[PDB]
Amino acid sequence: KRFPETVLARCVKYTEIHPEMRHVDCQSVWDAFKGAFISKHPCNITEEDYQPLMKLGTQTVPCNKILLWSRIKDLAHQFTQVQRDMFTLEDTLLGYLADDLTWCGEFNTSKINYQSCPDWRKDCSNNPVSVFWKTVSRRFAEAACDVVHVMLNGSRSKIFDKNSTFGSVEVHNLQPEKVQTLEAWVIHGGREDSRDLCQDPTIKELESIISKRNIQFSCKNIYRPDKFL
Amino acid sequence: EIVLTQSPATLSLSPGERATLSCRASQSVSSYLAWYQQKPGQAPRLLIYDASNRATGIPARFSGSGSGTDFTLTISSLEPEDFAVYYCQQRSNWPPTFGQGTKVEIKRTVAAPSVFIFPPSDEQLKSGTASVVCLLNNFYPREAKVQWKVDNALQSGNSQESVTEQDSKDSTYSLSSTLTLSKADYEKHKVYACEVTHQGLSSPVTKSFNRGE
Amino acid sequence: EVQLLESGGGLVQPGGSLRLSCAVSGFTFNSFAMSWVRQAPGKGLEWVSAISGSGGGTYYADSVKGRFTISRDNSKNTLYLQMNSLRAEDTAVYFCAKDKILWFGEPVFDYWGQGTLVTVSSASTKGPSVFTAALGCLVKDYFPEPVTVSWNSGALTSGVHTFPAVLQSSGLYSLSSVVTVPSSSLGTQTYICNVNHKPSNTKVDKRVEP
Repeated sequence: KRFPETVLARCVKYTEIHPEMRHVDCQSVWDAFKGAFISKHPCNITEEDYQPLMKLGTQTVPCNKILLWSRIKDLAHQFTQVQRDMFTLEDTLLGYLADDLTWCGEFNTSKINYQSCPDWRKDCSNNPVSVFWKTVSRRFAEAACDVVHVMLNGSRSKIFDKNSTFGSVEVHNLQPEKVQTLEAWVIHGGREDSRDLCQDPTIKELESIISKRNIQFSCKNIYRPDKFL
Repeated sequence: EIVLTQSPATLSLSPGERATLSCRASQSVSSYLAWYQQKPGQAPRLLIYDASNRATGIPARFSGSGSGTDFTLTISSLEPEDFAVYYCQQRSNWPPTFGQGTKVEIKRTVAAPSVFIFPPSDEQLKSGTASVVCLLNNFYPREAKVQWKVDNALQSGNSQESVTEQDSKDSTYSLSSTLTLSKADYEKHKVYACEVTHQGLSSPVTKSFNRGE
Repeated sequence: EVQLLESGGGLVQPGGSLRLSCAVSGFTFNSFAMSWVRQAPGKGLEWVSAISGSGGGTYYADSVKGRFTISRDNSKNTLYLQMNSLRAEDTAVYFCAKDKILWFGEPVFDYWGQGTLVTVSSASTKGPSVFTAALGCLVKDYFPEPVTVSWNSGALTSGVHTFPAVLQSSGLYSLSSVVTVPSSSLGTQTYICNVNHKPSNTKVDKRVEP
């Protein structure tokens, strides 16, 4: 709600924070974001619907300082705001641009829907928002290189969930030509005060998955996340 | 690969001056440059890391500056214990790389060597060979010349020198020189002599013995 | 007290193999990446390989790819470097080093081991012979390096000078160790030099009498 001016204000703020992405027309960015989903049925959104926005949003970024995450948004952002040379998805133009927002159009109108928008599990899965996030996560993972770090909530009872966004799209789109190692950090939110959580079956599953792709798997516990920062 | 060029190869500065050591990068390594100190025989000691941060247990007279492709280490007030080779290291990308290093000598006033001569031991002669040793103790500067003489005659290509690394507590050097002969040749000459020329000597000093006497 | 201590030593024939070890203490070993970093005698520092805290991530210098294998036992707090098909160019002091950074990636090293000399040569091991005032010992004709010379099992340190060895034309090293004492003490103190050439298990004490 107040979505268009919010996208424009976020884009303009990001222009100022980064004089590298100053080379950006934010009305152009909003035009492409809009042309992605408006006047379409909100269950037929493909990924090429968003590709003009992806082209306007592709961004020079140190590929060896990417921090993925799955179900820990807050501590990952806390981290990337102290280790100021590492970046999450939400530190990009588009991630910063769409974070925590909701949007959807309607077939046969130029009207943005502020009434209701499709839920991903009760209605359909190819809605504007989830497809946007699928798309940007794919591209973000495709940019990564060298040693890629992913942070995981080690009190989530599936420390690595396959049907996660990280598990679904991000693990299978890290390129073995550029990435040598994926190293997980298992955050201890009081769970298993003493046990070694990298020995969890889901971490072993992720180890097998990323090793079928010719990429090394490392892992490391973080027992007390406070003094870690 | 990223090449680190440390620009002064050597340095001799007196205690109390500040040392300015340079490190240039072939491409940009941003701030990812650290400094290590290596004393003779020891492993590197981390001094500075990521351009300006000095590691725990490091004096404040060690300071690091620079970025992109230009970096400097500063030793603000030298001490004789600061004698070492200093290396810069980048961690911008794989592989990590080091510079060729800058060795920094600590200066001091001229000290003349103490000259000693050692005849071959009974036990070595007993075996078949003869070594004569000449020891030059605790001098500065490092430039000394040792000439071996046997019964008037200068010798050539039958000796070897070796220099200690600079003392970290009084900034001196010592030299050892071995003259090596067959025993058959050692026993058919009389006077064995070692002639030392150094800047702290007004005239060359000669230490000698006479075989069998 | 952070401690890193490398094991063994090393004279290998060209084309041979050997395994370098390093035992650590005083830090959470598996919280950190480790690296082996070599130094040829009289030359600079060249990084050999890196391994992650879990041991799953590894990086190698192009010089050692296909020949060296970095490895790690976290239950034993030990880092290994396996070296196969060793070349003459691989002769160097090999250094253990710990990552300062809290994760895998391009490293900076806050702690180092003491180093182990690896010598790649066709020569065979030979043990040495051993032979104000100055006195000392002539440690003659040994291979390979290194040698260790203390005085009076460690009590005499001040005024001691152990010079770098020289490589004689025969292919054997020789060095000398000296110590200056007062001229008057030559009838009062016992001066014994203790030489150990570990590659040959040669412990020799010689008592230098005037």
